[PDB]
Amino acid sequence: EEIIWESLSVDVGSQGNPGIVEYKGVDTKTGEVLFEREPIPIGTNNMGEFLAIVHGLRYLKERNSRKPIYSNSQTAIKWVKDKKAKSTLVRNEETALIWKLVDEAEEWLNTHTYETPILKWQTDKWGEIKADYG
DNA sequence: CGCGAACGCG
DNA sequence: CGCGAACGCG
Ligand SMILES: [Mg+2]
Repeated sequence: EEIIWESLSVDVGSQGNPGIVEYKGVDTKTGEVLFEREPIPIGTNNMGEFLAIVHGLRYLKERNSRKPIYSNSQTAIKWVKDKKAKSTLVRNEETALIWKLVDEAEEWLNTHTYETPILKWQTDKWGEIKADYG
């Protein structure tokens, strides 16, 4: 399998797991930051990766782009394809925001179609994903 | 740590 | 028994 350079790559910046979650989507070729989510006070890395892919799908759909999305998270890719985020994170006041976003992302997936291929970034083959926070 | 995948009680 | 409940990464 070869890299598709005309694509969007996403990744999460965590401060702990669970912990603060942010994410962004970048042009795989140029590194241009296409969208970002400001720090969510608490969530899991998996939840953040799920949100990042869905944000990417919504971004690409709005722009009518056929570019694929790369994620390094096999778990998040499965959740998006299942249209179900199987997170174990407790639902309380503290986690209310991350769960609101996850629930809304699920709702989006269950009420829309999309053409974007969702591909696994292979770090062992290709190095860091372009959206890595470093 | 959180994920998916791989014992004990009825 | 046997059906659920309870390691390997990144
Ligand atoms: Mg990540």
